[PDB]
Amino acid sequence: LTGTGVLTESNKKFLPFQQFGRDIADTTDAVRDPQTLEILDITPCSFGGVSVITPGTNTSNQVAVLYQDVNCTEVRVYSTGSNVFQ
Amino acid sequence: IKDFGGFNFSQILPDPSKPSKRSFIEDLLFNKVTIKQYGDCL
Ligand SMILES: *[C@@H]1O[C@H](CO)[C@@H](O[C@@H]2O[C@H](CO)[C@@H](O)[C@H](O)[C@H]2NC(C)=O)[C@H](O)[C@H]1NC(C)=O
Ligand SMILES: *[C@@H]1O[C@H](CO)[C@@H](O)[C@H](O)[C@H]1NC(C)=O
Ligand SMILES: *[C@@H]1O[C@H](CO)[C@@H](O)[C@H](O)[C@H]1NC(C)=O
Ligand SMILES: *[C@@H]1O[C@H](CO)[C@@H](O)[C@H](O)[C@H]1NC(C)=O
Repeated sequence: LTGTGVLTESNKKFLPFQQFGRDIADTTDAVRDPQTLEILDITPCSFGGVSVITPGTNTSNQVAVLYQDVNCTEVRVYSTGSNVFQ
Repeated sequence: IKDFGGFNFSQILPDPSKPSKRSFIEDLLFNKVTIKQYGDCL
């Protein structure tokens, strides 16, 4: 089973005949490590909508970036700096 | 001054001891209807 995401040490009641879980969308949620048997969840990678606020191109080509519904921690010139607002 | 001829609007006017703009009736209305970051479901 191939995938992309973060693996997190969790605690789920896996009966000794199962291997992986399933989200309501029929997508893997937690897997038991084939060797160090531990039921660890599989959370999708940190995603976030990105909107670009801009005045009219004619006026200027300086823009701001809104990362939607993300704390100002997870988030090149518009990635950090001393001009960040939550 | 609330000299409104006896009419009492205190239940529909803003309550200063409420969420900063909401009257009592608006509070009732907002309590009768039902940023997630990435670390709240991790
Ligand atoms: C307008 O109505 C409110 C309540 O509808 C009155 O506030 C009440 O005042 C009495 C005192 O007589 C208190 O015992 C109640 O606890 C109060 N209730 C609330 C919700 O505050 C208010 O006094 C009325 N205004 C006037 C001018 O009579
Ligand atoms: C091999 O996997 C088993 C799990 O059945 C584990 O107990 C053991 O320590 C593993 N050994 C090595 C060398 O990885
Ligand atoms: C750029 O175009 C907009 C209309 O889309 C106009 O309102 C604005 O004044 C223009 N700016 C300049 C500097 O011409
Ligand atoms: C962002 O994370 C910090 C961690 O110290 C927290 O204090 C802050 O409240 C968070 N922001 C929001 C909008 O939850």
